Amino acid sequence: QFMNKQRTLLISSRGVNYRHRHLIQDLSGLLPHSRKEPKLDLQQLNEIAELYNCNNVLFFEARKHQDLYLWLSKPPNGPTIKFYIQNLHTMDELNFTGNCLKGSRPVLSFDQRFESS
RNA sequence: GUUCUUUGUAAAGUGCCUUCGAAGAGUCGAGUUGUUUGGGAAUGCAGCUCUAAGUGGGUGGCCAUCUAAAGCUAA
Repeated sequence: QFMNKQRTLLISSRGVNYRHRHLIQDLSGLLPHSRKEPKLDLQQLNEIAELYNCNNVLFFEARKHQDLYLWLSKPPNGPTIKFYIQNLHTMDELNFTGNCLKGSRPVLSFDQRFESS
């Protein structure tokens, strides 16, 4: 079979938007190994990881229809990156032209600077 | 203002003490199709398939604030 196996739970908070909903569209369709769930304090998530039996968890917070915090972990052990997003450009813009076949596994470019911390 | 009628163990009020002490469901809410929103898009609504709780629930930053699903009301 395969060495690497993941599944990710997708749940955001209440007070959704088209910035939000556009994002859950993209990211939900981007993770073919992910499970997608209704939206919902801080405890129950790792337990939902027990119910749907999921090894990757993330969460989208909405404060005043502004603050989007992404909580990030792999339950129950995590650890978590609490996160905040700004200047969101989803896939849905006119100047992003793409049409992508579904479910693919990308290739990730990233900088070597990360390891510096 | 004058005058008549006041009635029956008739109401009501205030404080202290003792026993008690109910709070609105096809709703709320969930997914979705529309529709609108300057509110960022269901924000609000309508439809559909599903549909709760009682130291609860809503809304918002451990905390604060309020009590939905019934109703009247002059300037």
